Amino acid sequence: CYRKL
Amino acid sequence: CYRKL
Amino acid sequence: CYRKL
Amino acid sequence: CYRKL
Amino acid sequence: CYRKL
Amino acid sequence: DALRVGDYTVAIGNPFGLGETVTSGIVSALGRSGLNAENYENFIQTDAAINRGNAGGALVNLNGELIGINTAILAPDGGNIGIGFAIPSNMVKNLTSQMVEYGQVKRGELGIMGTELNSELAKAMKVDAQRGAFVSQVLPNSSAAKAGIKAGDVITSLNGKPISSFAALRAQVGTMPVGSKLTLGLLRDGKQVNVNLELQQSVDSSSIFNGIEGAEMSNKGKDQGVVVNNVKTGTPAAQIGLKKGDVIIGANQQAVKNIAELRKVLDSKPSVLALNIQRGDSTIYLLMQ
Amino acid sequence: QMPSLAPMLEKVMPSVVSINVEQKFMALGSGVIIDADKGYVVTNNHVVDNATVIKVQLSDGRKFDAKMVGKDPRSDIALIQIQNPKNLTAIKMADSDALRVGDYTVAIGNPFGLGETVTSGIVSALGRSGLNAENYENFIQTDAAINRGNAGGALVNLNGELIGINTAILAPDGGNIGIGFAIPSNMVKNLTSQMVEYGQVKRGELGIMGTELNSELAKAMKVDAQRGAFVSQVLPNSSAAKAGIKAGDVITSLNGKPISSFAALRAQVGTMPVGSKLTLGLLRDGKQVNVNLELQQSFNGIEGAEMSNKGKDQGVVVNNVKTGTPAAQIGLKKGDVIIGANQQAVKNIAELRKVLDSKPSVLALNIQRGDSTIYLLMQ
Amino acid sequence: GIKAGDVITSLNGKPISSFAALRAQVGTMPVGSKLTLGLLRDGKQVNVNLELQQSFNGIEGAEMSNKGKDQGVVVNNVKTGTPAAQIGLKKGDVIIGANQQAVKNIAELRKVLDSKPSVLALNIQRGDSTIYLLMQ
Repeated sequence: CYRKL
Repeated sequence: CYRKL
Repeated sequence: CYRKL
Repeated sequence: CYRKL
Repeated sequence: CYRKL
Repeated sequence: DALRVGDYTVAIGNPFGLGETVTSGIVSALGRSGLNAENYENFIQTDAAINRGNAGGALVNLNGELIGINTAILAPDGGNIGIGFAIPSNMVKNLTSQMVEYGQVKRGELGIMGTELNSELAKAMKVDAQRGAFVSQVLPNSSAAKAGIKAGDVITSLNGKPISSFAALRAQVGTMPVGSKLTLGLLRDGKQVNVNLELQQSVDSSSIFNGIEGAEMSNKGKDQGVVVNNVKTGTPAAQIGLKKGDVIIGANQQAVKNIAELRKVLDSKPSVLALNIQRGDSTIYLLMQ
Repeated sequence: QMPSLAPMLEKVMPSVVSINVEQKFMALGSGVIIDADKGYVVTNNHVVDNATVIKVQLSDGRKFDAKMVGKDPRSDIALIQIQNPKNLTAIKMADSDALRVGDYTVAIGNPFGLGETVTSGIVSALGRSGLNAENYENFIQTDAAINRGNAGGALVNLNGELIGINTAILAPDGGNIGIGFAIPSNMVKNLTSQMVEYGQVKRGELGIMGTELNSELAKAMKVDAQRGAFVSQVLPNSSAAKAGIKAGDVITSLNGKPISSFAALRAQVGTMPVGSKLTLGLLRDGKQVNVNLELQQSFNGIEGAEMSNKGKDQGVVVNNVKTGTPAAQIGLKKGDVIIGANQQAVKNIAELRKVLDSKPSVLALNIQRGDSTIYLLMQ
Repeated sequence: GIKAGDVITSLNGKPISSFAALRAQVGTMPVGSKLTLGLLRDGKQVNVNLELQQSFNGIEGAEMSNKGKDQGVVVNNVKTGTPAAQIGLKKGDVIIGANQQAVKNIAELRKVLDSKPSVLALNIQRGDSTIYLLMQ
């Protein structure tokens, strides 16, 4: 689970 | 029932 | 409501 | 819902 | 185990 | 009356019968009322922790002087969640002072009526303050009216001390002896007229009912009998057909011509008691228990 | 002689309020005044959203009326403006970054509607997050009592300076168990002031993708820190790429301040406005990389295609359309030249603007796909 | 002059199909419409004209009867079922002043109720002792 930021 | 005219 | 004093 | 203690 | 306010 | 919203409070009591536990907190807010609409509430709110059994416990400031008796909390699960409620010591000192000399409380009476002044009324009534006590009804021949209390005023001061709410001012006064003298600041048309005052008297009959309370009975004439001016229907004293305009002697061969003569023998606890009430010319009877 | 908070609270309670909102529900809550002249109150989005009417009640009794100004459900800050405001008191801001765990805190709100209630505590911790996965949160945690209706309240330090806004609590029973959270002032400052200038929160993002840095990754990749921000891929053509951040980087400091977790930094910069510059502290191959950046977005154009002029008065040219966009759905493709629209011969994008600014329910574009003459239809 | 036990057989000369027809056939005539029925009471056709009805300038379920010498409106005997009855109104009240503005007739009373005061905290000598009253 990778979240853009 | 009874309905008023 | 009504209040008495 | 107030409790007295 | 999940809450909010 | 010196406490402010910010002072530190230390609560004492016995929660869950563990023993004497101490808690620290601050005065959360002042003059809290309304969580039970009937009784006189001027509660000090504290975040000091308080749970079951803390009632009657002391709430004291950092010198250990009693500023309140803790009486209630607010707990949806029955455990302290940061809200404690305490009755101020000045209301407590007053009722401890009435229970010593009299044995009961001399219910004081002013002679006004009112309702909580919101921010709406002051807008149209062109009143300066938003929180106070709007004297709707000024009762006649009362000690209150004797001071020249105007109809349409708002009481905002009590001993030069501002007032949070009516139900607080209502509570602040109901805790006083029948012969005390206090000042009230007003606001009639723009003039803050402060007027001295005194309270005047007020014999309850629900203590003679003991579970069958239905209506209000007093004393008639030169003790011709009890009184039935009350006309209630559907009450605990209604299926037993106590209608208006009918008192007599009394029950179980007892001469009852006043409220006291009735109380002499009713409280001998008889198994069954049967009145003698007479309506018009008709002498009837009427039984209880 | 006993110390007390009543001197500090005397000056600060005017700046907190109680708010009421009204098939249709009726809401409690608390807000705090930011600007006395204009009557700006800030609160939590979850009390003032789905609001037909907004009724503010000050410390003294005076009810007022407020309208919405902005909203931001992603951080949960929303701003109202009091209508016809007279004699207001603005609370003074504080810089949250000066907070430390162990400091003392005061929580002012309107719990259960009872009235303006004050509760004391300490800074339980900082940088807390992970309770609402899809949310920006850099929460201050306080053991100061906080319950239903205290939301949008004030968390101020012992000097009455606003350090944060009370927001959410963890409580299985529905009553405070000693764990109360708050949004830091500095985030509220960034979110509110954005709603006044722009009306909405315009929060473009630099282009790092990545995930949390755990102590296990410290061993595997020879990284000196156990908590930080790990960079998977940088978006191409984004500021993150242009600045020279590479894959496999570790972010340790934001503007000289250390980072707690990737989820916090994801929130601190989620509230910053578009184009804000900043400096990150990186870690590549266990060596300190300091970078400088500038955030980026997520007439002379249209919904899907880019139109520029060509030649003298001939007409605008669609120079590229991205497939799947609205202007590619209407059929505009690469190279199309618009000479007329709705029987109106067009030259520049300015004669096209006034035609388009009529906002008609239909667009007949007299384009020139190659050598042929066609019409295209939109709306 | 319609009494019980009668039976309606016409409506402006038209025979009638049913009661639900007539119920509709006059639910559409505006208030004050004038019509003439056909009737049957004990074997006699009697023709009766009529006018519809609704279902001093009062306010919110009340009755504002003016008083003399431009002192203020007055009324006694307010019906017990109104929302203007649970306000605390009894039989026998006067008018003098309204929202710190003296009201001396119905025209001064509307010029108070025209500005929509949510407060409506107005009252006068009600009975024989001065008191204050509120509404809304």
